This record gives sequence, structure tokens and C-alpha cells, in this order.
Amino acid sequence: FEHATTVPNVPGIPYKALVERAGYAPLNLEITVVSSELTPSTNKEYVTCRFHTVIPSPQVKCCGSLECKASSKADYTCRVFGGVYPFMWGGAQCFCDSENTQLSEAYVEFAPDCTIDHAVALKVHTAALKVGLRIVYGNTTAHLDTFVNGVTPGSSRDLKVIAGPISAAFSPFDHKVVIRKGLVYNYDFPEYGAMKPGAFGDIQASSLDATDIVARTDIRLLKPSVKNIHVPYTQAVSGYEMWKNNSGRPLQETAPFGCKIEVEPLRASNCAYGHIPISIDIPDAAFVRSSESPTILEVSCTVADCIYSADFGGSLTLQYKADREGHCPVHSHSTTAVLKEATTHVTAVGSITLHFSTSSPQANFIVSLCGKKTTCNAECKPPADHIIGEPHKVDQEFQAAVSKTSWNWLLALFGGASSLIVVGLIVLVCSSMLINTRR
Amino acid sequence: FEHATTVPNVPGIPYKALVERAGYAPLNLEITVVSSELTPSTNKEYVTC
Amino acid sequence: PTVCPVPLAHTPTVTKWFKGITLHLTATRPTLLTTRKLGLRADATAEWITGT
Repeated sequence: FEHATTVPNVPGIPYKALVERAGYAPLNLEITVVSSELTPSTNKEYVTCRFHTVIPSPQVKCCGSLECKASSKADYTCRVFGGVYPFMWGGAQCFCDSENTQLSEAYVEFAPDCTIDHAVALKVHTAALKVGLRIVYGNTTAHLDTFVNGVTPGSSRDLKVIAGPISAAFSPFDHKVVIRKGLVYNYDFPEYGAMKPGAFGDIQASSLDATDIVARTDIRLLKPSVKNIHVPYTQAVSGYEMWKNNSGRPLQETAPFGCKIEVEPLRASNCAYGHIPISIDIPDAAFVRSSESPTILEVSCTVADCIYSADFGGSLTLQYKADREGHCPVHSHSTTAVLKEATTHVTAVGSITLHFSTSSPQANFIVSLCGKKTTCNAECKPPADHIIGEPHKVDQEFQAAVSKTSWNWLLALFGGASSLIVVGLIVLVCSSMLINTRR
Repeated sequence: FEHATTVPNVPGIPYKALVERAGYAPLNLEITVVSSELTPSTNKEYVTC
Repeated sequence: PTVCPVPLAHTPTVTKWFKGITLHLTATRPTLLTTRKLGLRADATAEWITGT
């Protein structure tokens, strides 16, 4: 047998339904989203970190000339200066007071400690949502991991299920992402090759060990003024540190819908949003025909004190008269009320006490016991608490969210005007007809 | 679960109430004022004899 | 990499009220407090708190 439903993607909150096959007895079906994993597909554009501005030892053509070559290092910078006449320790390094040029050379590499303290720049694409489901029908429970797309089926050895698509797709990750030591940020990093000094990604590479490092750090060499040999240079601060100071809070503390961000691979677990349409082929073997299940004869509902809150703050009693001892399934046939127990031992004649949670101010809902339906009428008070550490297990609608006292007052106030305009129209018609008749 | 009552200040006479949490069975609450002392703010001005 | 010990702040005192909470917080040193809603809008707030 195949059944279709819409389970609310809120981890840990069971959703209960009844499958009523005409030939067979009704059967229970409880579905829980044990865990979810919204994982995108990502490609690493580059990695960045502190740059080590390495300065090769300067060379001097002692009484000749030098020309700046064209190397392919990261942010390579070479300049040639005229007569310098440098000193090292012996009071002289050359023999020509003029035409004593120097070659000032500088470039950048990755710092030695970058293998740990580095940031990886990624782009994200459409993300596929995967869900682990614990589903119980009658006696049999089943754990199954499936993809929420409406095509890929999940299977547990007799049980086939298709799930999705999600009612409204959502991704906490923006198009461009940065990962640093596990922390995730949504930063619009510059594209590969578009280095800008003093900002994030001023030094880029395909990998830490890649030798094709490209950088633009605004390094510039100055004329050596001091007598002693030394190569001066000024360079913009590391943009990696600038972003690190101004990184802001990571996505683990900013993702909405209670989405738990994780890395390796990038993913968002236990993310509560939307509804999953699920079509499930429950096997006919577990089904039990009504001719053998106890069909109760006469059942009535008497409801105790009730309250509308996330917790199970409502109680009721079903006084039943049946014909056999069995394991009848009880259920609630309303969208604003959910029971605790699923299958209850039914006797020949007796009573069963059950618990329920509701979102409506009034319990105006049909309870079903082995098919037999009875309307429970109650009046639930406002909750005493203000805050709970548990989620609201039932959505709050508009129709069944206002008390019958408010409904009666509103309907009286509106029906007064409606009946008044109707009476006015009737009076006008009657006056016209009387004029015509007695004309 | 916070329950608010107005117990009459009469020593020796118990005051009984029923606390009724919605999803749980009612419980009985007996409050008795075994002793009660009212003491004022006092300061000796002097003594005499 | 290794494992470092870090302190645990004094547990805050939460006072409830209609659609709201009040955290009484004590931290001798700057302690980070990060709150966020679980709906469409995160409304994330972060603050380093000292004193009481």
C-alpha cells in the first residue's frame, strides 16, 4: 500500500498519521527526522594566509652595471640603484666610489606556520538536503537515510520511500564562503588573480605546496641611504590579518532556522525549515484485516483539564465498549492536536486515559479509536509558564486558534449587520410589492 | 510550578488547597502557620529607677 | 594541534516573561555572549560582557 503525506522538517518532533485501508483495519504511522544534512557542492578557488616577505641577499656589480631580470615569483619586485659603496664589516666592499650599482630584490612566499593558520576560499552551488528518518508502523521500526529531491528512493529491506521536494529551498551559505580553522564565514572574497593589497586574498595559491603563488602586496623598494649594506622596503600590511581582526562572527552563530554549520565536508546539520512531501510504500504484510482486529462497539470521550502549550499539558479519557482484547491504534484527526500514546491495549469494556498537546484555545477535535470517531469538546486555558526548553510540536493555524467565546461574539456582531441588511432589502421589496398591489 | 495562595494568618488552623497542573494529576497542599512573631525596630532611649 | 583548558563562566540566571527572557550575567573577565533566533531572520547579536 502506498500513502502520501507532508512531514514537517523539524528534527526530533514526531509526526503521526493514520492509514485507513478500506478492506483492512486502520494502521498507525509515526515519522521522525532524526537528523538532516544540507550539504552544497564546493570547489576550492585558493588558499590565503600571512605572507613571508622574503628578501634575497643583495648583489652589487662592483664597477659595472646591472639590469633587472624578469622572474616569476609571487609579487616579484626588482630595482637597480646607482653607486652605493657599501660597508659590511671591513670598512669597504668595493673599489669604485661611483658606478657601483646595487640590485634590490624582494618577493613573498607562504609563512612557515601557514599549514595550520590559513583560510580556504570556496564557491557554493545548489545544495541537496539529505535526511535520516526513523519511521514506525504497527510493530516495525525502520531507520533510513534518504535524499530529499522527489526522485531518489530510500529503502529498508522491505520498505520503500520517496521524499521531497522541500516546499521552499534555502541555503545558509552565500555564493562565496571562507573556511578558517573550521569556522565558516560568508565573505565576498576577491576572485583568483584579482589580488588587491591590504585586503583579504592579497596572496593566493591553489594549495599550500603549490609553487605558482601569485600576490599583489604593493611592495616597493627604496634607495639605500645608510652607508652600511641593507635593502630597504615598505609594504602594505597583510590583508589576511586585516580580515582576521574584522572577520566578524562565524556562520555557526548567525545561520537562521537553527542550522548547525559543520565542515569537512561543508554542511548544515539539524536544519529546521519547510515541509517534506513523502510517498511511502508500506508493505501489506504488516497490515491486519478488520475481521481479526477488535472493532470497538461504542466509545465516548470525556476531557479533563487541558492547556495549549508545547509540552503535553492535556489529558482525556475514552470510555469504550468493544468485543475482544487487542492492541487498538488511537489517533487524533485534527491538525491542532497530537496524542502521546499510539497503540493502546483495548479490553472488552472499560476506559483508557490518554495525553495530548494542542495549539488551539479550545479542544474541538475528533479522536479515532480503531476507526470509531468521537468529537472531544474542551476549553483549554492559557499556559502558566512563559518559556520552555522544548519546541512547539504543532503549528498554530488561524481557524482553530480562537476560542468559541470569541467566535460566538464575532459571529453575533457580524451576523447582526448581515441580518439587518437582509431585513432592509426584504422591507424595501415588500414596500415596493405593496405599492404595486395597492396601486 | 508556581502556585499563589492567600493563607489566612491564623495560627493552628490549616489552610488546604489543590494544585492542578494541566497534564498532571492534582496534588494537595496544606499550609499551617505553626508560629508567627511580629518584632518592631527598637532602640533604647534610656533607663530609669 | 592539542587540547587547551579554557574556563567556564558562571551560569546565568534566566528570568522569564511573556515572549522574552532576561539573563542576569556575571563574568569577572570579558565573556562572549552570542544569541540568535531560530526563524527566517537570525537576528544574531554578539557582545563581550564584563562585570555583572
